[PDB]
Formats: sequence, C-alpha cells, structure tokens
Amino acid sequence: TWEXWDXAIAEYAXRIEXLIXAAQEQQEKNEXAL
Amino acid sequence: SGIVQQQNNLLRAIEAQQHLLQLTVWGIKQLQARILSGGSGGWMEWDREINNYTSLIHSLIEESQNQQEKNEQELLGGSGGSGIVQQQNNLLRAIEAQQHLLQLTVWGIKQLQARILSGGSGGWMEWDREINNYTSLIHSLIEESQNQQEKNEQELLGGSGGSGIVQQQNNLLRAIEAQQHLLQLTVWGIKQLQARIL
Repeated sequence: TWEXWDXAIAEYAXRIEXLIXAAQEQQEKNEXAL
Repeated sequence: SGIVQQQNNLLRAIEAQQHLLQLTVWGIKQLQARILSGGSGGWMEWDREINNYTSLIHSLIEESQNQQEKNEQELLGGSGGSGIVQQQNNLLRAIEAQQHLLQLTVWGIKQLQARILSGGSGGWMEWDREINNYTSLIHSLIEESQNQQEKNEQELLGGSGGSGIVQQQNNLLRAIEAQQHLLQLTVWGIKQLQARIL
C-alpha cells in the first residue's frame, strides 16, 4: 500500500516531469516568434 | 497561439500535481493517526483547511477546463486574445491555491518530524533550507505573475499582440516547476517519517 502509494507518486511525478518536456521545448517555439 | 495548446499542458500539469498533493495529504493523515489525537495543535483546522482549498482547487480546475474548451473553439474566428488572458488568470489562481495546499502539508510534516526525529540531521537541515528557498522562489514568481497579468490586461486595450502574454506563459511554467520541487521535498519527508514508524 505504501510501496502502491510510492508506484503512483514516482509514476504522476513521469507524467509531470513529460508535461513540463512539452511545455519547455513549446516555450523555447514561443520564445522563436518573440 | 501555440499558447492555447501550451495552456492545456500547463493545466494538465496542475491537475497532475493536484493528484500528487492529495496522495501526500493521505500520507500525512496516516502518520498523524499514529503520532497524535487530532483535537489539538491546530489539527482539526488543518483538516478543515485542506478540505476548503481542495474544494477551491476543484472549482478552478473545472472553470479552467471550460475556458480551455472555449479557447479551442475560437482559434480560427479571431476576436481572441481575451480568452487567452482570462485563462492565464485562471491558471495563476490555481497555482496560488495549490501553494496554499503545499504550505499546509509542509506545516504538517514539520509538526510530525518535530515530535519524533532530531531536526539536526543533515538530510533534514537541507530539507528545511530547500523548503524555505523554493517557498520564497514561488512567492516571487506569483508576485511577478500577478504584476504581469495586470500589465497584460491593461495592454489588451490596443495591444495588437504581446510578448507580455509569452512572458506570462513562462512565469506560470516556472512557478509550476518550483511547486514540483516543493512537491518532491514533501514526499521525501513523509518517506523519512514513515520509515521511522510504519
């Protein structure tokens, strides 16, 4: 359950550190334009 | 307007982090069961205030998803730029609400650690500095984002597009990055505590 909980953290903490990938390498396209 | 897409990623991050926050509240409540009664030290109010900001963040995420859809329906028609700024305001607000939540969980962990571990360990003295730092870094970025939002809004009068909107996008990004670090610190501390008891 703790070792489930520890699974679910490391693996949202995957998704976000992905989304924050996307958002940075868009900001560096966005910072292109301006 | 790669922006509208980026906003979606930013909002998705904020949802990801909210799930993550909620798993830490779960961890604290378990630990707290074992270390305390509840009716003292400001713990009834903690419980009540996690619930108040959780509700708040749920509404902001709902409100933000709706604005997002609206913006997606409006990429071709023009008469946009207003929804984009509205949305920036919505994400900023979500970030602030989540900051109120991290501060709460942070307080919870300090209270628990105080009772069962020596704060002096090198691991916990770094933690305390990192928490103080990331917290200052976050308030600074929020302060700065607030200043930019007002600037962006005032300049939407006759602006005809702006780097103000792009600067703001950066701001919100960097705030979320900082919250993630703070989020990692709070997960470390629960792990130390849990190893000590459970």
